[PDB]
Amino acid sequence: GVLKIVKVYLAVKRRIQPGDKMAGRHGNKGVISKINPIEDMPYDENGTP
Amino acid sequence: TEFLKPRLVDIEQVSSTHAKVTLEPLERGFGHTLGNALRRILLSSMPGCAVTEVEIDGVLHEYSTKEGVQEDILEILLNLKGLAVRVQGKDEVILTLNKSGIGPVTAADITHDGDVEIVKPQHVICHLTDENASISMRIKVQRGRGYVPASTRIPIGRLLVDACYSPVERIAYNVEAARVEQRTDLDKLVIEMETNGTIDPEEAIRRAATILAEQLEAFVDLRDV
Repeated sequence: GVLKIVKVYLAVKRRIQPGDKMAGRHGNKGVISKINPIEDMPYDENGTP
Repeated sequence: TEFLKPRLVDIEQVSSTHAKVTLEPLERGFGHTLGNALRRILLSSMPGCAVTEVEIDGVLHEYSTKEGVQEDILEILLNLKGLAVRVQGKDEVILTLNKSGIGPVTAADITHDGDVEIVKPQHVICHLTDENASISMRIKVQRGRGYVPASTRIPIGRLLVDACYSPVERIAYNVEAARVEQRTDLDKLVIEMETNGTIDPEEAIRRAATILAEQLEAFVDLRDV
């Protein structure tokens, strides 16, 4: 029945947003609340957040 | 009653990459206050010169691969995102990188137009495996602020890269005592910072003072209801 079939490949680069899900290596399930500024985060004495 | 005003008593370029500075005199409480304020602003919103657009003649779309270059196009773009530039007068400019032959490819090969200044010539973009395979590419870079991804602002050959308008990465501050000065409880504030090298410490801190002041001008501007 078909005379010709055409497929097309679309790339999408999805980075991150609130609600996405990630975890480590202990079953530590976790969704992400809110991407937040570097400046709101805590940091050590040497300043690295 | 009075409140002695500090001065930028010291700037020192400890390394070609970065520096440290000092403010003196400061009195009790103001130390951590101004420390957090300055760190927050000096991390939050500064000028930038992040690369904006990249064109390559042989490239149709990003996710292809050119012959004679070992790494992916995307990896090359990420290396470019690792680039840092300095410009003085023009908000925008186009940089031109043309080179062929086997060997590494760092920023040193880009055209060296006057205001355009490379801060990290040693920053490698890629490597080339072919004696005759010329990467020839145009780089639109303009100023900006903060972080502008491609999806926000949004030609087929013109490939878009997210912006990273930030010249600094690490900031910290320390309070300490000053000399006797005929008056104790005087506080020296030492501010340590790490930058790619595209921003002078004095320029950054002066801009921080200006921006925070005009924010406080709103507190000065408090009127009516």
